[PDB]
Amino acid sequence: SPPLSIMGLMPLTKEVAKGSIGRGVLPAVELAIEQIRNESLLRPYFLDLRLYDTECDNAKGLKAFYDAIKYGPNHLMVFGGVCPSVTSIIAESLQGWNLVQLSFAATTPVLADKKKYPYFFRTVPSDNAVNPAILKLLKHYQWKRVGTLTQDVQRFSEVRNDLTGVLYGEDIEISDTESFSNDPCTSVKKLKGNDVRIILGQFDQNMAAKVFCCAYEENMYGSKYQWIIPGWYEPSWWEQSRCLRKNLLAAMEGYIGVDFEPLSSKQIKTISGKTPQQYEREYNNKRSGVGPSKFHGYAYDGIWVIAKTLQRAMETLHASIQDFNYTDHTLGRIILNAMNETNFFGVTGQVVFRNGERMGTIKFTQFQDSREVKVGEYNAVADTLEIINDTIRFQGSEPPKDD
Amino acid sequence: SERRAVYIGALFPMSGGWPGGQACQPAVEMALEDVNSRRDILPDYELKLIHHDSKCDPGQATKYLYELLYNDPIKIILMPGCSSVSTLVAEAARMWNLIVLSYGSSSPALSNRQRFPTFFRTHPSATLHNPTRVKLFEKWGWKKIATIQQTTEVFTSTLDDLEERVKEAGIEITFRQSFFSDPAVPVKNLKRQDARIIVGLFYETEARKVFCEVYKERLFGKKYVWFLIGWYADNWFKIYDPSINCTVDEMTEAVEGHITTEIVMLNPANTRSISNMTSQEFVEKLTKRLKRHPEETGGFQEAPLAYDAIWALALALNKTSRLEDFNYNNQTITDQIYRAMNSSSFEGVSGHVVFDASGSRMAWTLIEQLQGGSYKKIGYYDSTKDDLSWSKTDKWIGGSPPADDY
Ligand SMILES: *[C@@H]1O[C@H](CO[C@@H]2O[C@@H](C)[C@@H](O)[C@@H](O)[C@@H]2O)[C@@H](O[C@@H]2O[C@H](CO)[C@@H](O[C@H]3O[C@H](CO[C@H]4O[C@H](CO)[C@@H](O)[C@H](O)[C@@H]4O)[C@@H](O)[C@H](O[C@H]4O[C@H](CO)[C@@H](O)[C@H](O)[C@@H]4O)[C@@H]3O)[C@H](O)[C@H]2NC(C)=O)[C@H](O)[C@H]1NC(C)=O
Ligand SMILES: *[C@@H]1O[C@H](CO[C@@H]2O[C@@H](C)[C@@H](O)[C@@H](O)[C@@H]2O)[C@@H](O[C@@H]2O[C@H](CO)[C@@H](O[C@H]3O[C@H](CO)[C@@H](O)[C@H](O)[C@@H]3O)[C@H](O)[C@H]2NC(C)=O)[C@H](O)[C@H]1NC(C)=O
Ligand SMILES: NC[C@](O)(CS(=O)(=O)O)c1ccc(Cl)cc1
Ligand SMILES: *[C@@H]1O[C@H](CO)[C@@H](O)[C@H](O)[C@H]1NC(C)=O
Repeated sequence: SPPLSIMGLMPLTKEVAKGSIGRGVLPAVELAIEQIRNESLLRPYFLDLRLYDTECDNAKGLKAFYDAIKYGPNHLMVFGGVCPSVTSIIAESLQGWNLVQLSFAATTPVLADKKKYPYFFRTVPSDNAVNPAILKLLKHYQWKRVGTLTQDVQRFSEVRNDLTGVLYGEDIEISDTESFSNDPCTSVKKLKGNDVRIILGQFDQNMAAKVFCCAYEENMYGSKYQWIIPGWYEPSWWEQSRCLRKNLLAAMEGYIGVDFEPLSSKQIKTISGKTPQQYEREYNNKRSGVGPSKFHGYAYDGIWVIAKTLQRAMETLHASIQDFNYTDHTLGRIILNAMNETNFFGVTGQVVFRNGERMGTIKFTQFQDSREVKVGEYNAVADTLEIINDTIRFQGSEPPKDD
Repeated sequence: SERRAVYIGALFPMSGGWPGGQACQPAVEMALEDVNSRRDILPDYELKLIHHDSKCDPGQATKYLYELLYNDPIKIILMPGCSSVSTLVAEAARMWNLIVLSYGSSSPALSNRQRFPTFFRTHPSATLHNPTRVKLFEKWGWKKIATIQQTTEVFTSTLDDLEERVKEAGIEITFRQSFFSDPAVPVKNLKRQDARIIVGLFYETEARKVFCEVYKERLFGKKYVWFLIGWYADNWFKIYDPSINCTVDEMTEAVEGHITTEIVMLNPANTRSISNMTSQEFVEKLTKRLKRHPEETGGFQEAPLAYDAIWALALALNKTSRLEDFNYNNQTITDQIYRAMNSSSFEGVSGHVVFDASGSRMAWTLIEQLQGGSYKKIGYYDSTKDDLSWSKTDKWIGGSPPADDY
């Protein structure tokens, strides 16, 4: 059984906060690697994943990668890259070692630039993937006029910037564009004054509590308002200066949250022969005491993407692998072409790439009394929206009007 | 006995946004010949070069940084040129206990000791324009300044530094406007709040667009003073641009009287520096090693900084001297080179070479004014010694510089 070596790069240490993503996904990764070996899917070969700790640090991450090339076996591709700055450094240099990379957790939109990152792919939708989903939601509820509220931090300004192009050539007006650094109250006042009704928010969890406090004070809530904000905040995030908790909850009531879908809701057998539900149970048993990570399905599907890529690259070679050194441009091109062909049903839904970018599922939630509740999903492949009947609600007799 | 070989790992951008390696590599080669032929600098050591073409590309540079660090011989220093290449190697460097010395990086972000702890540059930061600006504001008695910038990290960082420097001088920034590509709405706003003293930061293509827009709104004349960067091409305002409606005459008119600041890279004096060469001799000697004319060669104006970087290192290595014992897992020799580099003080072909606490080069600035469609040297400023050389060449319509007020 000759090994097919893969360079696993991620924060694994307890000393690093993002080390929880790396460790949270390892039980999912072990389950996929186990089945592939047990069933000898890549016979004569076995999938050999080597792990190297990036520590979520630019310098430690680059050294981890250099040390893997120097002292490690001959890796055919890179699996991982979690923290955005570390991933960007590694992803930019890939062609130097003819290494195709597949990430399961780096969501920075920057990585979609195929001039700068040609050898980079990811199973996870990027931060910008919420924008075609929001367009569908606005079209669904006949919202043709929107206002935007964005935190002046790169993570959010990148999303707002992308929204411009998504809403261009569509019948949707961005009547008011407001930005803030520390306090959103001035910006919330301007939106109220410009009579904005549908607000597209892009800001962090800490700023979100401030936003909704300003919303209560400016009466920018209730039957006439719809807030569409990030769906990735910690649960009970609002509990964690002037507004009361009851007044924050009053202004928050009915907000739409948007984020990627961790796992498919479809009770259909995936590439591994398990449904997403059966996989989720297997992962929860396997993880034991390690805290679960919302990227576990993306890591799982990520291993299946690698196995399928290697199978196809092996077929291509057979038509005309041990010899691969980081020198073989041609083998790297074969791996790259085989990865672009990826098309299977995974635990996170259908696994397809459009220019290295995942075409996946976006989850819509609604804050209802005490918690965020699922109200819909957007399928990026079909560009369709499915709204869950008898879940989504509005304070008035009709959903709010945009003016 | 035998001189021990001591190695520099350098990266030279032969192509890319700043193809500075074209003239900086030969200038580095010349400086090594000059330092090695000197029996008084490193008698027991021979300084050698191992280099790669970065192409002014961080991705490309990642491959060569690996090549330098993971192949014998061990290198004692790393010398990148481009700001993007320096941002990557200077951050990575602490993992191999390596001093990083740049000959071409101007990015203000590189003057952060937390991210770049072993970093030095003979090329100054773009922030070196700010002490000259505050001094000119002081000389002409202005305390109300408007700022207009193109949306780039370097321009945002430069203006962030200008904010803290004006506060110290009892001067304030009235208005701050930005633009990605189109400056029509920011310039229209400057007119509306009646800004008088304007610091404008943008690239050349964007300067042409700014100054066409300035003609239209009459944001030029006796009332206004524009402070721009002095590194634009000669007659930049006359250059044909199909995306600009204004004529050569209109824009020669709009730019009239504006002030520029430019970092001095070659000593205008005819003095002899540490190498015993004059500025004129360095230029003539460098022109001889080049395949093409200076006009064709990338990094010709920065070439003296590259020459001086080798001398800064040679003189620092000279102050310390057990160099062969250097290993990537030990801080000992690094911290000693760091201390010696920090205490640099010598005369180079670029002028007096000294570094600030951030490792950034301290240098003179050339101050010019556009008079009758042509730039005229109105003086020089030395930020470290608060030394202003006034030419008495500057001209104003009133017969005197105006004011910030209505
Ligand atoms: C730093 O820079 C200059 C560089 O000199 C010139 O520039 C370079 C770029 C090249 O083009 C060089 O070929 C060129 O020299 C150095 O200055 C020169 O260095 C020497 C140092 O003494 C001087 O050479 C002779 O000096 C005296 C007398 O020279 C007389 O002639 C000139 C005109 O030709 C007059 O203007 C002078 O005032 C003076 O009257 C002479 O006695 C020496 O000759 C020899 O005498 C012995 C006789 O028995 C011999 O055994 C020895 O060979 C001894 O050398 C020198 O030939 C030279 O004139 C100056 N030139 C200038 C421009 O000042 C400077 O030394 C150098 N510093 C260093 C290396 O640290
Ligand atoms: C990278 O992948 C692209 C997408 O490939 C498609 O989707 C994958 C998930 C997988 O299912 C794969 O088998 C699919 O082909 C490639 O672009 C597509 O490639 C086709 C060209 O060979 C093109 O198709 C044409 O087919 C006929 C031709 O007359 C028509 O019915 C049709 O209109 C198309 O023109 C297809 O349009 C194009 N896909 C998209 C979305 O643009 C890409 O070439 C590939 N590159 C590689 C492998 O190097
Ligand atoms: N003087 C060289 C360099 O500092 C190089 S770089 O910092 O931009 O990589 C430079 C500075 C400004 C410009 Cl416009 C071009 C190049
Ligand atoms: C180099 O160091 C020695 C050691 O003391 C000193 O004598 C010499 O002058 C130095 N060289 C220069 C050019 O400073």
